[PDB]
Amino acid sequence: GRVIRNQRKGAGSIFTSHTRLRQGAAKLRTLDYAERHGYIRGIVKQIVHDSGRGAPLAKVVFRDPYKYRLREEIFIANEGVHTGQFIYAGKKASLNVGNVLPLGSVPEGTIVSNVEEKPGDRGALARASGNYVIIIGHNPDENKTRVRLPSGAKKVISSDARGVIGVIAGGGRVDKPLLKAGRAFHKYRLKRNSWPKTRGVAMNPVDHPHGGGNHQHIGKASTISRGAVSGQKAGLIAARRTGLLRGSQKT
Amino acid sequence: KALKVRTSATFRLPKTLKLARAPKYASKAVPHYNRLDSYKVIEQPITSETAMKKVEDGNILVFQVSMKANKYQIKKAVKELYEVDVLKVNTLVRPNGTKKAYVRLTADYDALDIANRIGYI
Amino acid sequence: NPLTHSTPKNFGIGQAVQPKRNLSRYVKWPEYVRVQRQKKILSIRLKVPPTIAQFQYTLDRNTAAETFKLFNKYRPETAAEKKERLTKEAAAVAEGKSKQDASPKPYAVKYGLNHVVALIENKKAKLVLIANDVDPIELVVFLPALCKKMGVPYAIVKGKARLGTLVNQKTSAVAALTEVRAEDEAALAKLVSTIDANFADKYDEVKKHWGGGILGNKAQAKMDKRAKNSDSA
Amino acid sequence: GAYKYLEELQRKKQSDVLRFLQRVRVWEYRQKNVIHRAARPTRPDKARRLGYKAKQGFVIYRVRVRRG
Amino acid sequence: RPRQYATVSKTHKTVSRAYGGSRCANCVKERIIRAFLIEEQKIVKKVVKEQTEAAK
RNA sequence: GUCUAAUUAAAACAUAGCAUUGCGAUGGUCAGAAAGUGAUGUUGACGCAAUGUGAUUUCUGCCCAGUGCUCUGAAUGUCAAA
RNA sequence: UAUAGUUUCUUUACUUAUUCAAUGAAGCGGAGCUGGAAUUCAUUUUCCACGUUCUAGCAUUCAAGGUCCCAUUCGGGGCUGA
Ligand SMILES: [Mg+2]
Ligand SMILES: [Mg+2]
Ligand SMILES: [Mg+2]
Ligand SMILES: [Mg+2]
Ligand SMILES: [Mg+2]
Ligand SMILES: [Mg+2]
Ligand SMILES: [Mg+2]
Ligand SMILES: [Mg+2]
Ligand SMILES: [Mg+2]
Ligand SMILES: [Mg+2]
Ligand SMILES: [Mg+2]
Ligand SMILES: [Mg+2]
Ligand SMILES: [Mg+2]
Ligand SMILES: [Zn+2]
Repeated sequence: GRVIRNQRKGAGSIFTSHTRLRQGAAKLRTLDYAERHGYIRGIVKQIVHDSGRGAPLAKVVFRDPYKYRLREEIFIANEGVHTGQFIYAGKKASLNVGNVLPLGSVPEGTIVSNVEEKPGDRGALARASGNYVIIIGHNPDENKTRVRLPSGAKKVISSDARGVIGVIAGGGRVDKPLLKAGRAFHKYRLKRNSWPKTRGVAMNPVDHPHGGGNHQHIGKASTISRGAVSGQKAGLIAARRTGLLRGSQKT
Repeated sequence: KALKVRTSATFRLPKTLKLARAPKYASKAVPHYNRLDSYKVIEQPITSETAMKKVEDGNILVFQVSMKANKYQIKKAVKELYEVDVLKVNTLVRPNGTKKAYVRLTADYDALDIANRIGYI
Repeated sequence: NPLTHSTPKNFGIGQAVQPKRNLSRYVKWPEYVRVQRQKKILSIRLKVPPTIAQFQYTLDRNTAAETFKLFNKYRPETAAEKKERLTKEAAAVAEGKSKQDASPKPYAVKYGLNHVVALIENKKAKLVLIANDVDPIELVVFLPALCKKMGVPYAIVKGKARLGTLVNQKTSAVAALTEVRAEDEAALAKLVSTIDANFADKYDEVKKHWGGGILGNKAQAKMDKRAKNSDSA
Repeated sequence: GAYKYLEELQRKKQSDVLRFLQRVRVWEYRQKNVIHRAARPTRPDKARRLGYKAKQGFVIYRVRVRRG
Repeated sequence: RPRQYATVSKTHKTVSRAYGGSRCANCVKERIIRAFLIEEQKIVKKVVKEQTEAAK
């Protein structure tokens, strides 16, 4: 047969991301000395829109403690953050929206975002519009913090890991219908080439496993094992259940 | 003893004594003569009626010129061979692959009077 | 005096760009530097087997200065003095007709590894010096055992470069005295008495003891803290 | 001579001394490049067995090749 | 245009005030006021702490 | 809106909307002969990937025996090399 | 049931192999000074900190100061400040 569309995205020719109008990677500041012994102050200069991204970015300016210089940093803006706001980042910083405290030094129930899952990765969990991580508890010995992620998963991560206090801005974005193929087209014009989507069952069997037939039908089960190979995985991979979700997830 | 103080965490290649060549023997044993002298930048004049009209009217000499020669060389070669001061040089590459130089002399000299000295008019 | 004031700068965390401090501890060194440092680190974090660390115990600097003072009286001939020696010998071959014995018998330090091993096997060696800095150590790991088997006093001394300075080379890796003058045989005996006590008479017990197993600062401190937190009562 | 002892010792590769020394040299050679100049041979007895002589114009290169 | 600023005189590219051809007059006023008042309040924060430490 | 350039412009495809599935990064999907190699990813679940149905309205009933997928592991089950 | 020995497996520990990540490899580890808590049962046990949070300002010239040298002169160096 022929190599199928999902196999063909890994080569990354026309499927790469369109990163022209992106302002940079939204990373936390490097964890150098001040953010693990005291705090460092920076200032929000502007909240800008990032192409390919619903959440706005904040350009925060800090000072270099070792050279006369004005290193700038690109944060994902949390809801309530404004221009001319002083951001405080570090161990001994105050529990206020926009600060970059560690997770050990916040109480339980605290709402944070852009959380390092490992100290020094400079930005992970809860980065998208409206998303946040909840702190649940602490293990001060075995210095660890349990957190609820937006998926519902519970995760144990280092107390030295950092997070921005508050909620990522842009919430409520998926509540509005697009109404238009064109609105979806402009959404995906700046992300990557993954739209429009042709149904495999509307194809020929050379092009897709679900292709073929004198009626449009999948034929075999659309539930594919995890131990299937590239070219077979087209459907519902490793589906524990299937169908309309009737009740609580029981997680 | 004690150790050196280093105010940067970056190690750079030290500056070492770079020797110059005075080696043992020459590369080609005879310096080539001037690859492009005044008798090779100016090949011959151009005696088209169009070009001879430029001589009488514009005080402009029209020369065939080496494709390797530039305006500096053309000016210097004219001043050398014909003992004339030059005002401007204009160059084109003809459709036949040769180079044509329009040399405008100063008002003191007459292209018309030095062309028949060169031996053409 | 009234024109000058005290500014002093607060080099706290969020203030006053830091001054030029000695970052000698944080340098990104070249890879050959890191190789030659982490190698000596690794050769002592590992349990060193006694045939190595038969070395690691070297001649004290005082008796080492003494034995090098001795060996420096018995030094080989340089090219210049060899050249004039053989000019004298060529002159004597014509005028005196000596049987190549116009020059006297030489007393010199015996060097060369294949030479010295043979001297030890034939029991002609009186004293042997062995370098510790040999990069293939298998060249000398067998020499203590051999000197012990054949009854030769050996001393592991610091510096193949010192042995080379002794013998008009850069490195020698070993040296030996097989014949000594009567003016210094007494000092040679005084010296062997001190050396056999330190190397040959302790061979059977240093052959049992494994070396290495040594930790770093940040790990020895973490072990000591754990101990004294466990050893409270 | 020493080369005989070297030869019979290099054959005892699973002895404690030689497996320790292998354990160290395999690290130091892994830190260096895939191909690199060696100042002198690690095994001079073997080298001169194979033809090496300690005079000018003889060279030792050390090279690592991926296994399997 | 940027390269044409090299052909003109300094008077055409600046005004005679601090931060002249870079910052606005009112922005300069604002940062002057801010500097003066924040340094005065730094002095005040200093003497408050100097009072408390002598007290306790 | 799109397509069989040169016999088929359509009810086919796409679409917004709807639903399901996998994945919390030592990860999911995909690539590569290999790699101190890659796309997604200048990404982080309001995300990415894989499917199906196909605006709105009104509804989406019964069957887990079969084929699949998934979840459990104390076992007189079977079960390779070493 | 306990042994001096040989032997498989499970659990745990170490770090130097290996692996991951970051950095223009900047502040690690230990100890000590200083403050606070601290109960001391002799004399000190420890544990916490050990310069910055009204403000869209500024923070750069081996740092001013202090102190010791040189050879005063134009200045120059060291320690401390740290
Ligand atoms: Mg497309
Ligand atoms: Mg079809
Ligand atoms: Mg097929
Ligand atoms: Mg089909
Ligand atoms: Mg069909
Ligand atoms: Mg032209
Ligand atoms: Mg002006
Ligand atoms: Mg057609
Ligand atoms: Mg038609
Ligand atoms: Mg359709
Ligand atoms: Mg991946
Ligand atoms: Mg079997
Ligand atoms: Mg670093
Ligand atoms: Zn302004």
